Amino acid sequence: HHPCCSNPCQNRGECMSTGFDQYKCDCTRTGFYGENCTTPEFLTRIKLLLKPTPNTVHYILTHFKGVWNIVNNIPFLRSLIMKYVLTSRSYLIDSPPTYNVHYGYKSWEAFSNLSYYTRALPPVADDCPTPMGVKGNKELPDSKEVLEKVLLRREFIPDPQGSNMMFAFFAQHFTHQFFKTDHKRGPGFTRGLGHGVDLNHIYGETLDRQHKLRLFKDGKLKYQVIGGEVYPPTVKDTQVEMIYPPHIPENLQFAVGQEVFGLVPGLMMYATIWLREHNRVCDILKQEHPEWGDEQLFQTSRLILIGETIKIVIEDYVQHLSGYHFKLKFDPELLFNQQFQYQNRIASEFNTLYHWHPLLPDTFNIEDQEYSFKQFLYNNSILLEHGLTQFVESFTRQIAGRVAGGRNVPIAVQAVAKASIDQSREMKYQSLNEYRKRFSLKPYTSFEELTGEKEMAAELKALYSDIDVMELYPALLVEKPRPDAIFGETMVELGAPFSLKGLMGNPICSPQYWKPSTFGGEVGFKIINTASIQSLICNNVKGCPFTSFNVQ
Amino acid sequence: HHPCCSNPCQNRGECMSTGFDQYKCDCTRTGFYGENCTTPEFLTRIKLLLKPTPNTVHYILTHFKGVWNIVNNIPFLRSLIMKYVLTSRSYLIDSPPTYNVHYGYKSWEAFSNLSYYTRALPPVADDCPTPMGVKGNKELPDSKEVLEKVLLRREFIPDPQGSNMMFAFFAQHFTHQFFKTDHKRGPGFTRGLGHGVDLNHIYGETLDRQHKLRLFKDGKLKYQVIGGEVYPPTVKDTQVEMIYPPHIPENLQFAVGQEVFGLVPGLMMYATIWLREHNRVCDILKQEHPEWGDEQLFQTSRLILIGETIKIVIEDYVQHLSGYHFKLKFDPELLFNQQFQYQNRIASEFNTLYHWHPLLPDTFNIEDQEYSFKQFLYNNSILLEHGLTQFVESFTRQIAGRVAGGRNVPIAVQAVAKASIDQSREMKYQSLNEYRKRFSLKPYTSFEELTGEKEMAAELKALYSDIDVMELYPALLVEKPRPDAIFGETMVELGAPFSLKGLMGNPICSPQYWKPSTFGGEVGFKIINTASIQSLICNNVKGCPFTSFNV
Ligand code: COH
Ligand code: COH
Ligand SMILES: *[C@@H]1O[C@H](CO)[C@@H](O[C@@H]2O[C@H](CO)[C@@H](O[C@H]3O[C@H](CO)[C@@H](O)[C@H](O)[C@@H]3O)[C@H](O)[C@H]2NC(C)=O)[C@H](O)[C@H]1NC(C)=O
Ligand SMILES: *[C@@H]1O[C@H](CO)[C@@H](O[C@@H]2O[C@H](CO)[C@@H](O)[C@H](O)[C@H]2NC(C)=O)[C@H](O)[C@H]1NC(C)=O
Ligand SMILES: *[C@@H]1O[C@H](CO)[C@@H](O[C@@H]2O[C@H](CO)[C@@H](O)[C@H](O)[C@H]2NC(C)=O)[C@H](O)[C@H]1NC(C)=O
Ligand SMILES: *[C@@H]1O[C@H](CO)[C@@H](O[C@@H]2O[C@H](CO)[C@@H](O)[C@H](O)[C@H]2NC(C)=O)[C@H](O)[C@H]1NC(C)=O
Ligand SMILES: CCCCC/C=C\C/C=C\C/C=C\C/C=C\CCCC(=O)O
Ligand SMILES: CCCCC/C=C\C/C=C\C/C=C\C/C=C\CCCC(=O)O
Ligand SMILES: CCCCCCCCO[C@@H]1O[C@H](CO)[C@@H](O)[C@H](O)[C@H]1O
Ligand SMILES: CCCCCCCCO[C@@H]1O[C@H](CO)[C@@H](O)[C@H](O)[C@H]1O
Ligand SMILES: *[C@@H]1O[C@H](CO)[C@@H](O)[C@H](O)[C@H]1NC(C)=O
Ligand SMILES: *[C@@H]1O[C@H](CO)[C@@H](O)[C@H](O)[C@H]1NC(C)=O
Repeated sequence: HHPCCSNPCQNRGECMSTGFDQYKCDCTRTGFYGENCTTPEFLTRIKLLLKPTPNTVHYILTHFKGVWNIVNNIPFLRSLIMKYVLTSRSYLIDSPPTYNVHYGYKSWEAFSNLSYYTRALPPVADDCPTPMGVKGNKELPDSKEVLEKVLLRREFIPDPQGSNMMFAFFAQHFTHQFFKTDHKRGPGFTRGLGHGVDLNHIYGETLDRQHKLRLFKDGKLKYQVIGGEVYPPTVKDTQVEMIYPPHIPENLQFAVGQEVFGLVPGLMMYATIWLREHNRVCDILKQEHPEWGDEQLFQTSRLILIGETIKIVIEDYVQHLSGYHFKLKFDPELLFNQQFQYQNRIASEFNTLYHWHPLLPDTFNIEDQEYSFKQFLYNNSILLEHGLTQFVESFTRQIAGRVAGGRNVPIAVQAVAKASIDQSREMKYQSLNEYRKRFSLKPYTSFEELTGEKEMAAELKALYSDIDVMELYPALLVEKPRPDAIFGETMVELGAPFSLKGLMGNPICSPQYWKPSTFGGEVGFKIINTASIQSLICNNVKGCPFTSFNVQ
Repeated sequence: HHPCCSNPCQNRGECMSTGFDQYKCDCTRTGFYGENCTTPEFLTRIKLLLKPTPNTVHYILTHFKGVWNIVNNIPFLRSLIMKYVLTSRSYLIDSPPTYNVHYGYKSWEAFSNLSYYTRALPPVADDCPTPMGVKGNKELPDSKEVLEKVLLRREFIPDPQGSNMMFAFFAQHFTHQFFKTDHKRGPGFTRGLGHGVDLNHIYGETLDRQHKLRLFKDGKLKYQVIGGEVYPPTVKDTQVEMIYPPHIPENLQFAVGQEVFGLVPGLMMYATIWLREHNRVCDILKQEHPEWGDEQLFQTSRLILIGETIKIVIEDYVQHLSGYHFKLKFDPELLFNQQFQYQNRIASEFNTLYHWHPLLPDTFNIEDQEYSFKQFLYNNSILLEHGLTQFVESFTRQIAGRVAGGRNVPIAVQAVAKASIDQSREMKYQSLNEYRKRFSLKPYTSFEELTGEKEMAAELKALYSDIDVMELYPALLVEKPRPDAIFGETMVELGAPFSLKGLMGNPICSPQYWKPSTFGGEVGFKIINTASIQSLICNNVKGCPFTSFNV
């Protein structure tokens, strides 16, 4: 078997076989040396002694509200702290990207082929004696057993951070522009070739789909008006392919950028909101530029909405998730004197960690109604019946589920949760502890340390035998949460660097793009730099209902 | 018409229409302000006070041979100077890229669509009163007249830098991996979706083609043996599509990564050499790694060859072009403490400026023969008859033409030269002087200043009227060359930033790739770092004939 199977090289050293039974570690720029890159250099030793843990930093950021109130209201300090936040999480992602499901060594095929998700850790070699390399049993535990024992919801566990359904559906809508698994090829392949925030879930992945969705007047997207309300156009009107069961009425077959968004009214709510936002921005730009044609109006509005998206994601969405008292800031300028690569490749593991199915409630409560999963799926008539105003009001008030802490995956989606485990295995993912080390975290030394409790930890000990072969996906959903938090440490520490790269790596954040003229002038630039989840709803939903990512 | 037609915004300021009859300039980060971004900020004044011109910097680098000999022998000083060379040429290229032939404004379509060549300057708007904007006549001079008066060769003008046929064919072979115009779509579109040094001209652009070219044993590429000599396989053997005239016999239809390389025997020479290089590196890696399979051997060899290519291009090719006494260095580590984007998009203007057809001789002289263009083209039996060793020996001694200085485009390729002008106009290229300012060069104030002589200048004045509507491409071929040099100022100052971006922008130059393990360990890494035009030939050509890009 491959001599690197045991993952002998530490501290980001790279393993290479040098014969049938021998390996060499490449310790270049790791700050360590010796056979396994475990002997620290002098400066590294001092740097390690001075580095606070993620849990300590989290503590500081979630306490001393008095201090953060001063910091937030002093622009120079806020920018300084945000610059720290951005740069500290930056160095953790390979960019240009390296490994993928088929390549555990760097290659031009892995670099150049955009159809792959990239990989933060190489796959376990095909000939390793155990699924995780050399540790553990010949087989991993039955995925159904892991699922039922420690993942499935017994009783609904609410998010103590107060995340609502506006948040849950934003997460699903937003991420599905870049997590678009090519099931025809396999779980390691993506259909989102833009690899980030390109708003293809609104505009379509291909030029052909985009043009079918456009009005070709005033830069606008096609639409219909049902009972005086603007909705996306239909499949029949556009010839835009969507996924719908055969029994869905023609006018309820809405066509949008992402083919799967007819799946739930929660996604269609946001699809409709963003469609309206695009056309509203078109109106503004037409007023500013009566001399512009349809093509420039369309393209400029798209860039503006990309900006709006990144703004909202950082300052509202991530802000909410973080629980920080410090106010995070979207400001591309903070990186202009820093070293940063304006590019991104979506990581398979980023997709995996983002399977936040515990967010889902047992029922979807709109107005006076409480809809089951069966009633809610593929049912746009619910959206039209209640209207967007009621949707916002109800979703803002409805609590979402806790993601970490265990046993909160709704039974309705048990198959999807099982698929996350099975596909992790197909893609030959390394263990939880290997991923912890890859992101500068201390490996867990017991199952009890992972969960912070006794019962689930005992089930996992009996299932897996060794903490060193515990798997990433199930660990993220059973991990002990931060105090009164939605997530454990591992979720935040892997998630945040991937998120940063996807957000700040966008071309619009680069110096040659981050200029008023890029966005049709100061008016267009202002739309971006003042966007909020509240202004989004206020501008595009009748009655301007209050909204938030938290129930409060 | 478009209010930006006159290109009012100076110093990298962006023009935007604000109503039918009005514009506004965006002066963000240009170091200037005011309506047209022409009022310098204080620090900019001090910068513009100290900054030497490209001409004086060239002088310094091409004189004081004694001082440079000392400098070249102190690694720290050599590193420091090479770092300056790299970083000064950096800020000039938009990366991530911006404009293209269809987009005079930034758009997601322009950013995300890799089928386009990008544009260093946006196209002139479709409704502008004159081809260049507002200046000059309603029509540009007949391109046939421009070609005949100032471009076409009378007497052959040899390159005073002593560039040879090894250099001319290397230039053609190397650049045709990233200049691959998609004629089906138009001159502003490319088939080279990797946009740089990916060696698709050896391995194929698509995975299907690569797989047809590969042996699937020992990481190797398919080949044939003719008279004990290794050549590329046939179209018949591989099912790899190539461009050949119908009369070319099956045995002479060589299959290589780039579809057009069978059309010129000098291109097939390098295709053969590099194919041999790949299989040689496979042999070396296989004895370093007896445990490795075909796939890893192949992929690692490709990466090594990409590194060899960049090494040779900087240290032999650009070195020769530059005429510098300073020894240029390929060292990715020089940028590790610098702000630099490891990405590239091929610019249409880079393609345009690389149309060095004055380089081509009147005849191709191999051994005792002198082949006309008609005899040379599509004729790979010449390669087989003479052999690679003779090709190298002959091409090493045969001198190429001077590119700048005017009147040196061989008659045989007059239609291609005319196409370069016509396609520049089709793509709505801005003027020579607009491009000069874009690259921090002073505009030319007269045709005489451009050419450094009287006769061609007078012809161009009669054809164009105003120096400010002179076109970029013909200007590069008629421009006053540097003293005893192959090129003038505009060629170098536009060419060098596009070049170093394509070379250093490659992912293998990034910190996570630039490590011995990426290349199979220290042996594979050393192959890259010791590669030269001479070693390429010596390792792969019977007899190890002597070679270089000069003489
Ligand atoms: C962000 C949290 C989140 C939520 C709230 C959510 C809500 C729901 C939901 C109820 C509204 C249902 C019925 C499903 C059902 C599915 N989910 Co999500 N999912 C979520 C995160 C994800 C992610 C991330 C993926 C991977 C997408 C991919 O790779 O295509 C996913 C994959 C899936 C897939 C298979 C991928 C595909 O074919 O596109 C199904 C089916 N699911 N999910
Ligand atoms: C770098 C120097 C160089 C040399 C030595 C060279 C040598 C030769 C040569 C003799 C061996 C012949 C017969 C040709 C003939 C041609 N060249 Co060049 N070419 C060169 C640089 C280029 C470049 C660059 C292009 C554009 C390639 C593209 O865009 O596909 C080109 C394009 C062409 C075309 C396509 C026509 C068009 O409209 O662009 C023809 C035909 N030619 N060339
Ligand atoms: C990016 O990587 C993908 C995975 O390798 C690749 O898809 C694969 O493409 C190859 C070659 O095009 C297909 O193999 C085919 O080749 C011959 C036909 O003569 C047969 O042996 C096979 O049956 C098959 O038809 C693979 O099927 C395919 N693999 C998949 C879909 O998983 C993409 O082509 C790569 N993309 C780019 C741009 O290179
Ligand atoms: C580098 O790692 C290797 C293999 O992981 C180490 O070898 C192990 O050493 C430990 C001692 O703590 C033993 O428990 C194992 O039996 C060894 N495993 C194998 C397969 O050799 C090696 O000692 C490490 N090298 C250094 C210099 O620390
Ligand atoms: C900015 O540039 C514009 C256009 O080049 C200048 O306006 C022109 O100036 C010339 C000479 O002064 C006039 O003859 C034209 O009538 C103007 N053309 C126009 C307005 O389209 C303008 O002077 C420059 N502005 C500044 C502040 O220097
Ligand atoms: C990049 O741009 C080109 C030019 O617009 C696109 O090619 C066009 O695609 C449309 C719609 O599918 C076709 O009707 C035309 O035949 C194409 N025009 C051509 C060939 O010039 C191309 O699809 C774009 N690439 C991507 C990935 O969207
Ligand atoms: C570095 C960029 C912003 C800094 C973020 C700082 C702290 C983040 C705090 C909590 C984030 C929690 C989980 C992250 C998981 C996915 C990221 C979601 C955002 C996205 O889908 O993109
Ligand atoms: C497209 C990516 C590939 C990069 C292209 C590589 C080489 C092109 C070579 C030369 C371009 C034309 C003129 C500049 C040449 C010599 C001047 C010295 C350059 C320097 O002192 O720096
Ligand atoms: C409720 C959703 C399906 C559950 C599948 C039952 C599998 C048995 O799982 C058991 O569940 C018990 C109750 O939570 C736990 O106390 C045990 O530790 C666990 O083994
Ligand atoms: C020795 C020829 C040098 C060219 C000097 C400029 C005059 C060119 O004259 C033109 O030359 C073309 C190519 O020969 C011909 O196709 C044209 O018919 C001819 O008019
Ligand atoms: C869809 O929603 C409507 C109300 O809008 C409801 O009457 C119906 O039961 C739902 N359809 C299904 C199949 O559950
Ligand atoms: C091709 O070259 C050979 C010399 O090897 C010569 O005999 C033949 O005439 C050439 N063919 C053409 C069409 O010029």
